Amino acid sequence: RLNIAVLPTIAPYLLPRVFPIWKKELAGLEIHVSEMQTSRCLASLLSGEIDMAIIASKAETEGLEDDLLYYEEFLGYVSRCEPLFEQDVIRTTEVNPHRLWLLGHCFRDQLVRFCAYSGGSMEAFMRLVESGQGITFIPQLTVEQLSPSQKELVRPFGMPRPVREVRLAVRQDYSRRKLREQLIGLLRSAVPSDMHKLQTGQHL
Amino acid sequence: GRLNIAVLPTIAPYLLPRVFPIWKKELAGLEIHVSEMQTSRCLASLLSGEIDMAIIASKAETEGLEDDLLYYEEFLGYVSRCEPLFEQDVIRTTEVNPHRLWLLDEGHCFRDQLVRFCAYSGGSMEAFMRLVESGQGITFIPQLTVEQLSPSQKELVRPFGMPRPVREVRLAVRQDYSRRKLREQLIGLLRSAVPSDMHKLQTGQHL
Repeated sequence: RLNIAVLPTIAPYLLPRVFPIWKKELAGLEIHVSEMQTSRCLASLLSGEIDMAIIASKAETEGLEDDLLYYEEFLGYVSRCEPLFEQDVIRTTEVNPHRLWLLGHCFRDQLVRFCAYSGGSMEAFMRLVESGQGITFIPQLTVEQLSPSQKELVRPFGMPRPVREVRLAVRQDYSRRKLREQLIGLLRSAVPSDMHKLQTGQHL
Repeated sequence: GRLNIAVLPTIAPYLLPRVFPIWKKELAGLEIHVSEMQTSRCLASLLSGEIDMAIIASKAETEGLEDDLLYYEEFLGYVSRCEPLFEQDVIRTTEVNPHRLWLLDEGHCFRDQLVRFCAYSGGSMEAFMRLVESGQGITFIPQLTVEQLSPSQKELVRPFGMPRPVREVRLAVRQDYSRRKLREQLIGLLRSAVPSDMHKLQTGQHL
């Protein structure tokens, strides 16, 4: 049995894709997902309670390697009552500070960088925008798991458009290493190929 | 004024979007901060003094906490196309198998009310709803959610068999507090933010 870990910002979008692959390509191994924050993921890889983690960054912590899986682009999610609804692309510096939502843990880190509700959860903000009040950002992978009436309510970023990088982070002192290779290959296989090679116009 | 309301993850995404537009108007000039938090942490923060009120899922239960009733919220099945329950128009409480079910582990009033009334731990609400949409498993969900669902999501809900289970949203604060004038404003207001049908326990409703 192995135990993979995942961040709330990736889990609900990746997992629905990956689970079937775990049944076919591996064959019955007691795998289970465990949702956890980016900071606790790392600490738990070190502590030994967890064996593997799909995280949003590199580790940069002794005793942890981290191999890259794929790239996932941030996109604007702009509510109906905004002046941005008219534009077809998010100008990085034409937004309003008194209506954006964000989560400390990898989502604000990349977005607040250039930019009354803390401890949030993706869906809540995503719904506020659907309601017609505010803006929030979203991982590209998610936009296609939206109803058609939902999808019209997204807008791409303007080049150079910001992007995060999902990666699988593990501890150097790992026993079954054979697997780390297997799992890495499957996870990259879980998402389409089109967002695996950094194209022109992506600068973190 | 600098009230701090708390909400559970199972209420925040459904109730909050309702209140905020209403909260801009009636409570004019108040620097509020809403914060998603567990029910146990809610109470633990009610006592410490960092937050004044919590929209919670049960009675307050524990000396020093009052709780006024807000509303009642019914659970519904959320069943994937590849489940055998899709065939029924209602979930018989005891015709489901625990090999394709998901839930918010063993804590908080999604599990608190359901395992009592019944691999993926440390769960997250949204993850379960989308996973079922993919075609793998079942999870149950508070009625309020269904009101924000498109036609394709809505097609794959199946209610509970009567008596249908229901949880109880309430507003909880510690007595030692000045602005009761406001707190009340809040109880009636939150009640006003939601549809009318969820104020009176209807017929075929339990807990």
